[PDB]
Amino acid sequence: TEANPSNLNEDDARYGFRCCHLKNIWSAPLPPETKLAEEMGIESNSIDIMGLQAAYAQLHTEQERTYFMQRYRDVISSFGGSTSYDADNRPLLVMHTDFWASGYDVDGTDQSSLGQFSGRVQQTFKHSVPRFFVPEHGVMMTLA
Amino acid sequence: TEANPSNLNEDDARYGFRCCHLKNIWSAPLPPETKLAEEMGIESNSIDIMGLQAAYAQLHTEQERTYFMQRYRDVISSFGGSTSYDADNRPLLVMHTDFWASGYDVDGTDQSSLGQFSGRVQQTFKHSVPRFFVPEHGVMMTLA
Repeated sequence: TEANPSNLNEDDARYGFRCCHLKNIWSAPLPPETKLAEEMGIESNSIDIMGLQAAYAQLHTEQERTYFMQRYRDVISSFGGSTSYDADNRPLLVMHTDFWASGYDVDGTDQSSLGQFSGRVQQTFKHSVPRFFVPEHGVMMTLA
Repeated sequence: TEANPSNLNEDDARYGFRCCHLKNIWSAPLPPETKLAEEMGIESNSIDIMGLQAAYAQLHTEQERTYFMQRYRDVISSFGGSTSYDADNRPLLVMHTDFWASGYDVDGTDQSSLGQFSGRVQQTFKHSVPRFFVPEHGVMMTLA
């Protein structure tokens, strides 16, 4: 929530924010506040089995939310409904491309560099956005 | 309007005159003397709406001229007429070619140059003038 580009720090402002590593077991853990146990109160000597039933149901709603419905839009999708991008002010994703960056090695050829190599990665790529209709004034930003 | 090659300065005489950068917003501005307002006198308390009408018309001729008819030949074209190249003594353009100059990179291969590159631009090109009839003695100059 920085208010001005001037509230950003050296690195961020010049290179952009940092993003998440590709997903793996250690970089895609369940949200840190994930419940590991759900307590349910009980009268000194008895337990309301009907309440216990509700308790679970309630928990279920809580979990679903924590695990994958943390964003309003996703909760509404949960019900089988939908939301315009104006509903939560989300930028509209118009096109997403992804590709691997490969290249070649350069062979060292002098007395000491003979048998050495330097990797030069150089990948060509196309990123094409199909004719899009702009309903209101604004910006079309493309990032990498 | 230099009179003799000897009136030219070091750089010009050896390398040729300088030309305009490719056209862009900052290198193709409307001629510096472009009108930003056109005044029209008016009697102390009234304005001749008929004059105002003429005033605009007159302005229009002035603008058209400033914007794109600064050369005699272009004004005459404006009327849907034409002018020989002898009319304003303009050199006759016989052929105009244009192309991009690309090349390749040379890979550095020794201990310190390994992983370095040097751009060698080398472009082949054809410039062909179709059989032209020379009506009077003169010169056929080709420049780049």
